[PDB]
Amino acid sequence: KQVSWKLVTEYAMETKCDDVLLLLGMYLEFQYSFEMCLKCIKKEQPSHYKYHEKHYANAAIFADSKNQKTICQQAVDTVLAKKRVDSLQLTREQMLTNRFNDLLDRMDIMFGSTGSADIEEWMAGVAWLHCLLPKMDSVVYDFLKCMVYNIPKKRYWLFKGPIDSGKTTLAAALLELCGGKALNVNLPLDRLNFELGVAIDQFLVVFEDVKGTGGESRDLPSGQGINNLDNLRDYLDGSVKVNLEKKHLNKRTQIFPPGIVTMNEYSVPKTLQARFVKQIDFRPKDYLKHCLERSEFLLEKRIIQSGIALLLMLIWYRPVAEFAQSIQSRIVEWKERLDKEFSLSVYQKMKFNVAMGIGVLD
Amino acid sequence: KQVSWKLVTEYAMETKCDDVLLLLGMYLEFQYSFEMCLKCIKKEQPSHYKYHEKHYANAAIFADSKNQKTICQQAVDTVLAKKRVDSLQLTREQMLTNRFNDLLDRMDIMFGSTGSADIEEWMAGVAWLHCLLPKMDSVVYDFLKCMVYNIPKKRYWLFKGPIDSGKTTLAAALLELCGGKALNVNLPLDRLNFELGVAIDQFLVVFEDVKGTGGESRDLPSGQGINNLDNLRDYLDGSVKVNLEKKHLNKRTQIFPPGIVTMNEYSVPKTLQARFVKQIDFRPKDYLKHCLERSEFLLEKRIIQSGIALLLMLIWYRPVAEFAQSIQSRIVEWKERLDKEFSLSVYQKMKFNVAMGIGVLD
Amino acid sequence: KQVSWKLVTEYAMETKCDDVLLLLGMYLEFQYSFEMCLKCIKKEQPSHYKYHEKHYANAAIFADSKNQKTICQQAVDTVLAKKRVDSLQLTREQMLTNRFNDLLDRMDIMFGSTGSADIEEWMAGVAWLHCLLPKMDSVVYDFLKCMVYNIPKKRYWLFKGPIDSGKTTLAAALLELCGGKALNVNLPLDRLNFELGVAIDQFLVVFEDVKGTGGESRDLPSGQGINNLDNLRDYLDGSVKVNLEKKHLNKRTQIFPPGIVTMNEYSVPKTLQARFVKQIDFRPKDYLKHCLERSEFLLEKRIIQSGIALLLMLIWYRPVAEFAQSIQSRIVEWKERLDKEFSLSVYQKMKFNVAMGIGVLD
Amino acid sequence: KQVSWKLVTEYAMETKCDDVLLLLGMYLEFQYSFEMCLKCIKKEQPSHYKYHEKHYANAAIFADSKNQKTICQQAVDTVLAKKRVDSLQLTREQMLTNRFNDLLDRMDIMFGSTGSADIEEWMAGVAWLHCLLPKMDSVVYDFLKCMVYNIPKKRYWLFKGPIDSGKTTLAAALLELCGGKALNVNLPLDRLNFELGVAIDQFLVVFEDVKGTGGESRDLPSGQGINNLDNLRDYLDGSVKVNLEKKHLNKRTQIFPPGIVTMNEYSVPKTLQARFVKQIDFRPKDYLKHCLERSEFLLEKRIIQSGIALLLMLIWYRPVAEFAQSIQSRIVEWKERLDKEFSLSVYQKMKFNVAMGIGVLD
Amino acid sequence: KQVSWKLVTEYAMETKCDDVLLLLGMYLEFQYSFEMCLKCIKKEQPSHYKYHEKHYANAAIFADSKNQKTICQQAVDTVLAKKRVDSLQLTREQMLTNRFNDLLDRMDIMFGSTGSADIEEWMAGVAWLHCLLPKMDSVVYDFLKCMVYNIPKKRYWLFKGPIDSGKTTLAAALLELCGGKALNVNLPLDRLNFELGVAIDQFLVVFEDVKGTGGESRDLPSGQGINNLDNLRDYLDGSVKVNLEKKHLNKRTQIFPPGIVTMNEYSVPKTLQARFVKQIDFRPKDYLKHCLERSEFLLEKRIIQSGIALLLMLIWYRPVAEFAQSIQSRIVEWKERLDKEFSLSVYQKMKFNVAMGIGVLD
Ligand SMILES: Nc1ncnc2c1ncn2[C@@H]1O[C@H](COP(=O)(O)OP(=O)(O)OP(=O)(O)O)[C@@H](O)[C@H]1O
Ligand SMILES: Nc1ncnc2c1ncn2[C@@H]1O[C@H](COP(=O)(O)OP(=O)(O)OP(=O)(O)O)[C@@H](O)[C@H]1O
Ligand SMILES: Nc1ncnc2c1ncn2[C@@H]1O[C@H](COP(=O)(O)OP(=O)(O)OP(=O)(O)O)[C@@H](O)[C@H]1O
Ligand SMILES: Nc1ncnc2c1ncn2[C@@H]1O[C@H](COP(=O)(O)OP(=O)(O)OP(=O)(O)O)[C@@H](O)[C@H]1O
Ligand SMILES: Nc1ncnc2c1ncn2[C@@H]1O[C@H](COP(=O)(O)OP(=O)(O)OP(=O)(O)O)[C@@H](O)[C@H]1O
Repeated sequence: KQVSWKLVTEYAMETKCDDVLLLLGMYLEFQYSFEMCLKCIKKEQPSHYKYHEKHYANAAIFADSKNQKTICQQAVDTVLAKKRVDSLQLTREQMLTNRFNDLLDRMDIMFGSTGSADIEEWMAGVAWLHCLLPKMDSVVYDFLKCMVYNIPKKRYWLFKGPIDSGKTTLAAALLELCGGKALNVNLPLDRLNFELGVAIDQFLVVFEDVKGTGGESRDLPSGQGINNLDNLRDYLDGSVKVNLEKKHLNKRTQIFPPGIVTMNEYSVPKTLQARFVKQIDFRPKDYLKHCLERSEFLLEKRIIQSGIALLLMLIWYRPVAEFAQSIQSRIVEWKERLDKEFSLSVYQKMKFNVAMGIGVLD
Repeated sequence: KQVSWKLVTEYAMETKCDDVLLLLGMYLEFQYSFEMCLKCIKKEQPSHYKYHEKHYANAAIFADSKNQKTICQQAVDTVLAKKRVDSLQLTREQMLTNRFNDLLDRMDIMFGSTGSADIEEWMAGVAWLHCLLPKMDSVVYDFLKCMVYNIPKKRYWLFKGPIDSGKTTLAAALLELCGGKALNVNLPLDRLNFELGVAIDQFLVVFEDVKGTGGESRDLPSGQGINNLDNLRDYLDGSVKVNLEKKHLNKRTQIFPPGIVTMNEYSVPKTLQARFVKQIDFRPKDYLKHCLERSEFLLEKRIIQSGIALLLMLIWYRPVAEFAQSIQSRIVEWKERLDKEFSLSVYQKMKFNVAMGIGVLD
Repeated sequence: KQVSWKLVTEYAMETKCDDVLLLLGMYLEFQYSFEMCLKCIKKEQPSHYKYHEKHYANAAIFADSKNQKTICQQAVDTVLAKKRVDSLQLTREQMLTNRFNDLLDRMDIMFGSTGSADIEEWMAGVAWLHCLLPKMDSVVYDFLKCMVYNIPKKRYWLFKGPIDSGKTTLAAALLELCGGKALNVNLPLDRLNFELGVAIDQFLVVFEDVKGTGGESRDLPSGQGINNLDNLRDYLDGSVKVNLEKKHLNKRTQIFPPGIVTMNEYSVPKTLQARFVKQIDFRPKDYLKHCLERSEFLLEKRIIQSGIALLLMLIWYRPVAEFAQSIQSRIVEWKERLDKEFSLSVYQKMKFNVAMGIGVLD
Repeated sequence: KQVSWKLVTEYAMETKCDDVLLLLGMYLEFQYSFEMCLKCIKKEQPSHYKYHEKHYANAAIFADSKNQKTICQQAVDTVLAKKRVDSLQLTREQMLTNRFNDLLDRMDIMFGSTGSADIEEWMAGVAWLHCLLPKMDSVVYDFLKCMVYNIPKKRYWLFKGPIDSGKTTLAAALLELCGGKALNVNLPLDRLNFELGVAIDQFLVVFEDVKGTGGESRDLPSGQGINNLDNLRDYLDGSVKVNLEKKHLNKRTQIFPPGIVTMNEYSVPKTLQARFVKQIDFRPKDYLKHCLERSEFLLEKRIIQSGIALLLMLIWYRPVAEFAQSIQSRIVEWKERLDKEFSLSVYQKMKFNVAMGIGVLD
Repeated sequence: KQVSWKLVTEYAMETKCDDVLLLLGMYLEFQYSFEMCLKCIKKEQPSHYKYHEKHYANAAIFADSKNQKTICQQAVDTVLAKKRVDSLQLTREQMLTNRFNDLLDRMDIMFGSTGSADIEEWMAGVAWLHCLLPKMDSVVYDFLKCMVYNIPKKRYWLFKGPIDSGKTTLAAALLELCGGKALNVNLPLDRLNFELGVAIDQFLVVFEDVKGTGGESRDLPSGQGINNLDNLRDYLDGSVKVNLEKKHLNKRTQIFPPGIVTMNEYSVPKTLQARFVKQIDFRPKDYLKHCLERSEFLLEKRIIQSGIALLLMLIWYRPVAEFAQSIQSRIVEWKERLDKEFSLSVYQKMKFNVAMGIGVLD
């Protein structure tokens, strides 16, 4: 019998796989007999053991085929086609709800019976994040609500401050909570066109550590980053559709997404200042360093920079009414789990431990 | 049986779709059973539920096909070919008539019983816009005339007020009324070839926020936009037919379209200044800002910016005789529908609120 | 039955069509029934209504086909091959005779009863053009004879003078009379290879708006242009074959065509000036301005730009015996028609109206 | 009969071969009759004599085939697909454990009776290396742990010092021990995008000899290398995923791997220094130089720069319990062999010979 | 019957022909009857007259075939695959032995019964070459050893001195002896990437006449070669594998080969001077110039350029025991032939003639 190109496409759609070689590689693993499959018996990775039994008969015939990459390319095109349909037609509030449902699905597995992490350590993460800025939950609620409402010329937030201040730490967490991509505009102007092509159909972008000019009085090395941005004003404004590049494509036309710009304390033009609706002054704090020096499980597990940590913070601090009505059911269950496995006295103690510069679990 | 490539091309033309992945993604939705289709039950997106039953049989066979992107590329080529044929053979009045018809069809959808907006909020839009310039209604009709008559040299309009003065606000609204593209002449002259190539077959160009030099005493930052335009004089003049580099292909030959140039108050070289038929001196108005600070639904819904708002202004103010003969059947229904929903005192009350800087609905 | 590729190729040849999306677009229009086609009844476009009845059968089978763009690419290459053979094997006098024959076919269609032009406005245009330069009729024949004779390094003419002087108007008219292309060598050496890549197999070239240096005391801005032309001497001399280049094709070695250079009062280096046969010293004339301010149909209809006005002038001022013996038959029918529809006193009145700077038709 | 593409794909995965021409050439060597094969009789290369008999019948039919390169491209893509699966799903400890197994398999071949290597020269290498820096086996273990844990912003080590200080020697041995790629960031910005794309799916990267500025007071020539690294800060930080590109590919998005930077005593910006967790200052030593003048075999055989030498140092110095549990059985077997063939006093005499700057084997 | 693709591949293997058009052209010449081929009867070209009679029957079916360039590309990729198997699996001693075998095969033809060359004139060349430097046969042997051992960093030789000193003459002779390529790193810093890509799988690389800066006090013009070479240090050192690229291929990772740098008397950085294991200063000398004015056959037949002359020099001067054991038996037969056809007094008279600046054969 022949290969079913449809059954491959189902696997690609269900695993949301948009890399041709990753799809090829995993579909090849299914060729071996399911009765003995060691990865299935060891339960190693979700995207194998769920699917092998359904796909085995087709994977065996796929392994003989002469067209293997042409099958996978069509299957990957289908996943990209789905994403472009969704990006035009869904409301941004529903896109965020779709993103949260995937993050809650991760949280089920990580803290599950087949779990691999401790919820007490991740809540220690929340306590460290709440110390970084005054009214941390208000800032994160403002950020979500801004990215959902997407008001013209009030679309970008500026994160400013000296070295090792936590601006990247917060940006990276927001960039996993919301789906998005990072962009580096410190490169020269003639490559900039392909670089900005990564924003195609993305919900959020982060421009990381934009180098300025006039840094020499502060010992900061100068560069063209700030000057490249001031050539891109209409990409920031979002009033008009802009023609985004891609390799092996024509220009493709859309509103370029909202985002975060991070920089050191350079000067900024008035023309560029008119685009940023909000500015966050990140401060180095000596006591926050002394905590991490004793509590390194946070960084080895990448806790304080993951989007799962901010979702746990929103589950703790915000009312249920500010989640969209469909996900309120799952959010309520998670509030009951955090009320079960902690107390307010432990959480108040954890914040005190961080502020004292001792170990959070002390 | 085989896929009908003809039926796919009918959907592509009926939905005016010229992106290959978008056509692919939407056509795959039709493979599911029509009797259960939740998107049809919700009547959510027009270009789904009008078509599913007509195309369902062909989508079941397309789902098994091994040629999916090959089919859709030819369907997209057919839509692109129609647009080129039109661009050579239609008169500019027919093009603008076909453009107004498309807008009017969207007005029927937005303000219907399946509607999503209130026509008062958009007539509030007309009241806000009419304050921005003296006699806005007549400046629009002069711009429309100029783009239809396309007289050599007498082709471009210059918008050159100070910062944050509404030049983008009017430019984006005129851009959607007529159809066109924004172009980035501030990017590098060795790739500007592939930027101007976006103007192939288009009706308007807007050259967004052209940077000059010599404004630095007034804090205006330097850039090369003005020097690039002063190299493109034959493109602006529109006497001769110029050569446009369509990406990955050899050049097209055509008259580069008319359009709007937006800039801050830099100096313009005398050689370039002659290319502009008329100039608009925008300014900040503090009362107009405070009106928006209260009437926030105007910004959130993009009401002050969409071409539907200028068309409602044209429907309200101008004599029916200024519109081409085939749309006069539609305009007069909308004139009756506008006089039905509004009194003149209410509209004067809107404009009075704008001049006082209070909310337009107050 | 099956698609016949010969029939598509014949349509492309007869319409002299060399763009693939344009050929695809028009041939698709023939798929509908001939008995009721509005386009065939309205007589809108010649290249439709002449051809639908012949091709209906093939266009119906073409709409079912899966190789549509493959057929059109071979058909366009047949038209491109024909231009290659002609430009290698014809004499330049026969090339110009072929070009005049094509323009007379337009004149038949324009002034025949299905057209829309008024010949009184075109002969007013002839009267207006003759005032732009002294002895204009001699100059056109001197330019034409130069392009037919093509003596080495005596191949280019220089159009020079103040801004707003009609040099582009006359150059664009002379271009349409001859054929040819415009090139903008103010675009950078970073891309200049593909710019001169437009001159392949052309009869005439216009280098538009060439920027010099050292014009600041005359308020002229500087640029690269004159240094690019003075780097391109091997192209302007035309003694030897030069390796012209266009993307996704090999270089083709040929003699680069002769042409017109348009510039303001920049300095021209002594090495470059030795490439020009003669210069024309344009300057503004006040009466020509006040004439166009009133005879405004000239600019709107582009009458002073079109080569049809220059050809109607050559019909008026030159002997029959300057034209080739194959075309003299048509020329005498047109010469009779201009006497039958005018008089000498009417033409004298038109020129005097231009000299008075009033409306030409008065 | 016909070619089995499955048998080629087995050989490609067996030999872990990812160059298409290399695979093609080696598989063609199997076409000749096995009964007489000179390379098999001579045992010259494992990847031949192990595999010829299994593959011969398929190679005989493959040698007739008209599609040979297409077959080999599918076989190579299957091997890149495997690596793409491993890099996303394995732990970094498993990756290193797998890599050590590959090196231990080479040691069995090198020091078998079929192999050419002499263990005394390779242990002479270990003695020399342990003199280059204090506590070398602690430094190596610390580095290996740092690469496994991959802690954000604590990922890169800086090797600094004079000319001929041994920093390249030690980096090359580490780079073989845990497989990675060397990158040249001294070339201009416009080629960096392709060059940085070599890091896709690699465990480790080394930036060799990055040129700075301000060296001229110390005879060191300036370059842009340090400025380029100061633009790439987010690649060094590794907090967020960056967009990496090959030629003729779309981008791959991943965390850019940990690494080593080697440089001479140019100044480092304070923004860049914060990315480096540990700096090693190398120094020239006369006894090491004079020793290498006498034990020339070390340099001819490339012993001091090979990862096998560092693995031998780890086997001799580190406890078994520091190695991963699944290879402790192999390490114990090698520890027994080393104590069987060396005393400590032989090795202490080797180190004394090195400190004396006489020949290691004296 | 059909084309045997295997027989075309055999011919490509036996002629080492790795150009697609050359293979196509030569194989097409076999289609004519071999009974009366004049190139065969005149024995004009070995790659023809040896092979025509075997391939005639296949060339007749090849001449009718429609896939001719597809057959040739597979045949050429088979030769390229053989080279890449060899460059990894052979020892560098075998590579040089294989190269010397190929030169000896030419020499037997050149000096055979169909020989166009005269061994007297070529040994006149050996006499001239041995005068260019002291102890030339030891310089040559020291070079060969250095290339065969390829010791890290001790890899490159520098040829330095005034114009017309013979440094290119010796580099070209050593390049034809070993095989390899010449690279011009004076070309711009971006084209440099594909220029260096020519080194893939090569044995030698020769960098020709690299420009320094700061020589205008001694009439030597500035350039960028020495600044570029100081950026390529990791390629010269050969400690690490480096990334090499060809157009429309991704990078090949290998140790960049050893060889020779030729330069006039510019100053060299300490950083680059540390890479060179030996420097030769060449001085212009009058007697060699006056000899060549009378010994003109040397330049015309390119005798002093040729690796055949250096091999003849090694056969004359060096012991047999220095050559590899498999080639030694051919070396003995060539030593006998030189002692037969030259006495010592003939050769010593030639060296006296060179010193006298008279004709070598005088
Ligand atoms: N506010 C803070 N005060 C002190 N230490 C901090 C703070 N925030 C983060 N850190 C420490 O500094 C490390 C780096 O933080 P991070 O990269 O987020 O800073 P950044 O200010 O965004 O840096 P950069 O300017 O280099 O982009 C963290 O891993 C943590 O150990
Ligand atoms: N005439 C005006 N007076 C005051 N505020 C204005 C005016 N026009 C627009 N606004 C406010 O300024 C915001 C930005 O308007 P807009 O982008 O059109 O200005 P611009 O002058 O074109 O900007 P830029 O200087 O950035 O090119 C609007 O969203 C509105 O809030
Ligand atoms: N000789 C003239 N005297 C006065 N007005 C003129 C003259 N020639 C042209 N014009 C006016 O100037 C407009 C522009 O003409 P055109 O583009 O041919 O001028 P040009 O001198 O070639 O231009 P440029 O200075 O940009 O090279 C015309 O449409 C007409 O209205
Ligand atoms: N510590 C040392 N002391 C003396 N000589 C050394 C030392 N280390 C290496 N060498 C010698 O110098 C040669 C080059 O070593 P290597 O290339 O590793 O040095 P490096 O300091 O990294 O060089 P560079 O500054 O040129 O990049 C070695 O082959 C060895 O002969
Ligand atoms: N040692 C020498 N003394 C004088 N003339 C020489 C010497 N060697 C070669 N010649 C003459 O100089 C000519 C050029 O030699 P060659 O090109 O090898 O010199 P070069 O020093 O490498 O030159 P350049 O500096 O131009 O690269 C030879 O063909 C020969 O005629």
